[PDB]
Amino acid sequence: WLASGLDLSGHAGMLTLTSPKLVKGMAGGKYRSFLIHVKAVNESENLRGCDLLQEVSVTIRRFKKTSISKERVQRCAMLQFSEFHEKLVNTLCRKTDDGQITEHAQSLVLDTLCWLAGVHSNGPGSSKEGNENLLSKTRKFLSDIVRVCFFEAGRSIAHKCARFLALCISNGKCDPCQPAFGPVLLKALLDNMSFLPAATTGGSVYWYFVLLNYVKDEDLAGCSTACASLLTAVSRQLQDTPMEALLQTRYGLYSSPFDPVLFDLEMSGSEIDLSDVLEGSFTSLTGLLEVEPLHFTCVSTSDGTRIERDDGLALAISHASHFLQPPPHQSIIIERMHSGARRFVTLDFGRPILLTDVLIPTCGDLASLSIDIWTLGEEVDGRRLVVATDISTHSLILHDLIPPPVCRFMKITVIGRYGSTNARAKIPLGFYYGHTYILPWESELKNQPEIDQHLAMMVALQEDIQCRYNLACHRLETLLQSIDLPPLNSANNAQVEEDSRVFSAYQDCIQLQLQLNLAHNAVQRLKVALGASRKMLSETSNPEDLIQTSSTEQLRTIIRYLLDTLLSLLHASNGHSVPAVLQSTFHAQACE
Amino acid sequence: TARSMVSTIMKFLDGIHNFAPLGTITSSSPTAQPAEVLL
Amino acid sequence: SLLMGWMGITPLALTESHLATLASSSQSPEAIKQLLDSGLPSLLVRSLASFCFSHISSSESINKMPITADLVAPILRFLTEVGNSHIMKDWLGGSEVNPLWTALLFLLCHSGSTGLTTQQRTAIENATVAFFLQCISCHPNNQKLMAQVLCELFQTSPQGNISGFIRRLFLQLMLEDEKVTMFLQSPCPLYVIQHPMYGAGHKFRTLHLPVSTTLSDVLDRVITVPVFHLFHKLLAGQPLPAEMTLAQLLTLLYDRKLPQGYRSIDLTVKLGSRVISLLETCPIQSPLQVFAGMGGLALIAERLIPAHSLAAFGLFLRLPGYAEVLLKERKHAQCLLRLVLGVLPTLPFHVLRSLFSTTPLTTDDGVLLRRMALEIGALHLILVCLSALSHHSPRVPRLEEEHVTCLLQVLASYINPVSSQNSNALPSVLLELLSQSCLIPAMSSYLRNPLYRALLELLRAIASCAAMVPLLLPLQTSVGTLLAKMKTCVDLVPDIQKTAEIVYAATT
Amino acid sequence: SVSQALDARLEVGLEQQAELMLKMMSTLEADSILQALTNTSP
Repeated sequence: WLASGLDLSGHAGMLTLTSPKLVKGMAGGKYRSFLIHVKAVNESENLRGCDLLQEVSVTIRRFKKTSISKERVQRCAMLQFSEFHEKLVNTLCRKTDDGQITEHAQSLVLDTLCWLAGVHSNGPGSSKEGNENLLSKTRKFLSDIVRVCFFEAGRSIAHKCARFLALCISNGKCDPCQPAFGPVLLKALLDNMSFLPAATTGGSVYWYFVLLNYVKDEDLAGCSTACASLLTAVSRQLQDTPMEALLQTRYGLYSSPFDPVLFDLEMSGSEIDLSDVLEGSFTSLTGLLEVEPLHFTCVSTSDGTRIERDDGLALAISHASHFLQPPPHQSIIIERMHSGARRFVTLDFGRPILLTDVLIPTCGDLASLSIDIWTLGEEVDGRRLVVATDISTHSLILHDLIPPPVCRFMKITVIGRYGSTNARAKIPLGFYYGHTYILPWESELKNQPEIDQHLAMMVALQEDIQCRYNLACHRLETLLQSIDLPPLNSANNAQVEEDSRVFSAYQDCIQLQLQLNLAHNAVQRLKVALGASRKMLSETSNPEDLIQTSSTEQLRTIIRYLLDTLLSLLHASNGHSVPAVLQSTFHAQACE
Repeated sequence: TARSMVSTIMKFLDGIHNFAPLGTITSSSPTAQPAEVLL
Repeated sequence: SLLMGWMGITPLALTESHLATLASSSQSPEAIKQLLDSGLPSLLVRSLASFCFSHISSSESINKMPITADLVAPILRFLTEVGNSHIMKDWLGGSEVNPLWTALLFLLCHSGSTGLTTQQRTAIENATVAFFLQCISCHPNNQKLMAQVLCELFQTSPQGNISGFIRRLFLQLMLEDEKVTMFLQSPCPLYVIQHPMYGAGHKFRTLHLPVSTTLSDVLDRVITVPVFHLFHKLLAGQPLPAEMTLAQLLTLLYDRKLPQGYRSIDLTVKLGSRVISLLETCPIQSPLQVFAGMGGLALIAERLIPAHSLAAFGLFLRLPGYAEVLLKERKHAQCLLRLVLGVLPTLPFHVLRSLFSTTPLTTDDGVLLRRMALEIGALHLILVCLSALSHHSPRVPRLEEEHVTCLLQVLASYINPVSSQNSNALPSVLLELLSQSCLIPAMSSYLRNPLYRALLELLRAIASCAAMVPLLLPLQTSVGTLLAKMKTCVDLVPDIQKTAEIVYAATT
Repeated sequence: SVSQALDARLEVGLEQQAELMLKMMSTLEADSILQALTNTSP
C-alpha cells in the first residue's frame, strides 16, 4: 500500500521496490521487461485513489558489478541457504572463538544485515523460511546484539543497528504462529536498562531511547517501572561538592568545570524562562563528542552575495589544537532580494575530509536551500546531499550520514521566498561536523599518513589540553576562593569585574574541557581502529556499582533522556487512566 | 521603606520611567481624531 | 599535650577531619613546637615516602603506618596548612624532609599510567602544587632548595618528552609572581575565617598579595592634611615610602633579624600631618631568578607577532648569562614566556644586544658566548631572518623596519661589544660565514636609497675589529666614497660625519 | 517539528524509507513531548 512509503508531511512519498524472487528469476537470465499496476482498493474534483496522485516519477537503479564472476549463485546462496544469517548473528554475539571481532567487522556485518532486511522487506508470495529463521535468530539473541550495538559501540554502529531493528519493525508481516517484533524487541530493550549508565556514546543511547519510545506502545508497565527504578537510583547517586553548587547559586553555571569527562554535546538551530510554561527538537543532533568540527574557507561567490563573520613540538601541538577548534559564527548577506533570489556559494575545507553531520539554522526569508559535495570536479564526482524547501518553517538538521562521505568542496545554492520584501537578512553557514583522520576503509569508498604517528600526535595533543584544562581548573579554583562568602544565607546571593573574570574563566574551562573530551573520544576511536575494544560490559557487573562508577555528565544526560521517555509515556495514555505501577513506586517519600 | 529581598526576587519575574505608551487614552467629547498619537 | 594523648600519640589512623583539626590547632609557636617534638610528622613523611616507593616499584614491575591512595592528598594538605610556621619551613628545608620532595616528584613523573585514578591524580597534583607554593614562600633557603631539586630532575631527564606535572609546574610555580601575606593593624576602620593572630572586624586587615606591588597600591585599595603612614614593629621612628615595593621591605626585614619563613608580615597604619636608603635596597631574589642562576633555562630548553622571533627566543635562552640579563624586566619577560607556552618581538633581540654589550671581548665570558653562538647556529638564524625581512638573497658562490633595525643592532653589538689582542679575539670562521651571507647585497640595497644611526654604529663596529675589515671590499666603488657621497647628499650631523670619516679612514 | 529534509545521496541505497521512518519517529517524539509540556493535569 501507499502508507509504507509516505513522507513526514504526507503530501509526497517514495517506494524502493526489489525482491529476492526478482534476482532468483533473473538468475535464469531471461527477463527484460516489467509492468507496474496502480490500483485503488476500497472496503469540486472528487478524485478517488489513482486520480488523487498529482505528480509521478520513475527511476531504476542497477546493481554494482564487482570483480567476482558468477555472482548470481553467490547472491542466491544467502536467499536460499539461511545458515549465513545465524552466523552473522554469531558475529554480533562475540561467541565465536576465532579471535576478537573488531568494530569494522561489526559495521560490515551490520551493513549486510541491513541490506538483507531491505531485500526481505517485500517478499511476494515466496517461501519465508529463511526470513523466519533470521527473525528467530534475531529474537533469540536480541538482548546480546542490542547490548553490543547500543552500549559498546559508537554512533555509526548504533545508528545502523537502529536502522536494521526498525526495518525489522517495518516489515512485520508475520504468520499467526509467529509473534511480532514489537513485544520481543521491547523486552530486549528493557533487559538492558541496568547497563545503561555504563554505556560509551551519547548517540548510541539516543538511538536506543528513540527505539524504546517508539516500541513502548505495546507494553507499558515494564518500561514504566524500569524507568522509575533507574530514576530513583541515578537520582540518589547524582546527589553525591559545594563548588558547582556555589557556581549554580552565584552565576547559574550548571556544567561542572572540574569533571573532565562528558558524555555528548547536543546543539540545534531552533537557563530557561519559566513564565511561558507557567526545545523539543534540540535532541536532533546528539553525539557531537565523537566528531569534531571543521574550518571554512569561501572560494566562489555569486553576484550580490557576501560571506562575512558574525560578531618545536609545542608549536605543532598548538597548530593541531588550532585545527581542532570551533569556528566563530559566520553568515551570508545579500545585496538585492527578490522572489526567487538564486544565489550560490562555495566552501572549502582545505583537504579531503569525512563529513557526518550538518546544521543550518532557520532562515525565514529563504524558500529553499541545496547542498552539493565534490572532491575533484563539480561534474566529476558531484553527488547531491540534501535539498530542503521549508527553511522558513524549521531548521535543516542532517545527522550521522551512513555511509560517511568524503569531500573537499561544498556547494550551497539558495532560492529566496516568493514575494520577499527588499529588506536585508542573514543566512548563517551553520556548523559542519566531520572526521579529521580518514580511515582506510572509509577512504576506499570514494600522501595519507600512517595510523601510529597520528595516534601519537593525538595523544600528545590530549596530554597538552589536559595540562591546559588542569591549569584552567587551578586558576578557576584559586579565583573562586576569592568570592565573598557572606553569613547572609542566600538572599544576598540572588541579589562587576569579578563577575566578568569568573565568567571568562568558566568559559575557558568549559572550552578546554570540551576539547579534551572530544580529543579523548578521537584517540579512543583511533585505538579501536587499531584493533582494540572499549569497556566490556561483564556479566558479573553489579548494576549499582556501574551506577556509582559512572560520570556525572553521563548521569545527567541519561536522567534527562529517560525522564523524557517518562513524559512521553505519560502522554501516551491519551488522557485515560495512568497505570498503577508508576503511580505506586512514586509515593510521597519517593517524590520528595 | 528600603527594598528587601522580596523586591529583588520579584523585580525580574515580570531612574524614572515613562508609562504613557502602556496606557490608553480617551476623551469625554467626540474629537475628529483619537489622542493615542500623544502616548 | 592532652590532645596528643587522644589520637594515640605519646598503629595509627587519622581521618581528614583529624588532620584538619591538627593542622588548624598547630599554628601557634608552642603548638608547632609540640608537633615537631612529637613523632607524628616524621612517621607520616616516612609513611608517604614508603607509599611513593611502593607505588613506583609496583608500576615499574609490570614507627611506620600504611598510607592508602586516598588519605595522601588530605595529609599533603595538612603539610600545606602547617607550613605557615617559620620553623615548619625550616624543618621542611632540612635533609630529613627532602625524601618527601624526591619521592613525590619521582612518583608523579616517572610512574605514569595498585592503580592511580585520574581524580586522585589531579588531587595529588593540586596538593603538590599547594605544597610547593607554600614551601618557597618568602624562604630563600627553600627557594634555592627547590631550584637545585628541579635542576637535578631536569639534568636527569630521559633521552625527550616532558610529563604533564613538570610542564605545568614550570608554567605555574615560577611563572606567577611571589605572593605574601599582608597584615594591617590600625585604630581606624580599614575598608572569610582566618587565624586568631589576624584579629577581627574591619580594623584588622589581612591580604594575600603579590610581592611586585608597592605600598601605594595596597593602601589605595584599603595646609595640614592627614596622611597614612606605615610602621613596623622592628622599626622605631621612621615611616615607609609609598612607592616602596614589598621585595625591598622583605629584604630589609630579613636583614633586620626577622626569622626566615615568616609567612605574614605586619604593618601598623598611623595618621600623620603633611604641609602642602630605603628605596635603594636590593629586592628579593625570587624562585625564578634563583632557578636561572645555575642555568636551568638551558636545561629546560634542551628538553623542549611574528613566530620566528618567538622560536629564536628559545634558542637564545640556551646561552649562559642570557637569563641573568633577561630578568631585569620581570613583567615583559613573564609576558614573553606566556607567549612562548601558548615591544614583544623586539625584546628577544634587545636582550641579546644588551648581553653582547655587557660581555666584552677582553674577558673569557664574551668569547665563550661568541663561540657557543657560532656552534649552536644563532648567526645562521639571524642571517636568514634578515634575508627574509629585507627580501634579499645571500651571495651564492612598519614592523619589518623595526625588525631590521633590531637585527642590525644585534649584529653591531656582536662585532664590537664596547661600541654599544682584538684581532685574534674573533676567529676567521665568522669571517668566512659572513662572506657568504646577504650582508653586503642588503647593505648595498638599503644604503643607495635611528636606523641610519644603527647602521653607522655597525659600520664603525666592523671597522673597529681588524680581522673583520676585509669584508668591506666589494666583489668598483668603495663603501667609503659612496658613504661620503650620500653624506653630502644628506647634508645627527656630527655622528654622520664622524662615522663617514671613520669608514673612509678604514677604506684608505 | 523538523524540516522535511532527507539524504539525497542515500536514495541509491535501500534504506531511504528506513531513514524516513526514523525521522518521523523523531518528529512524533518532539510533537508528543511538546503536547505533554503544553497540556495540564485533568
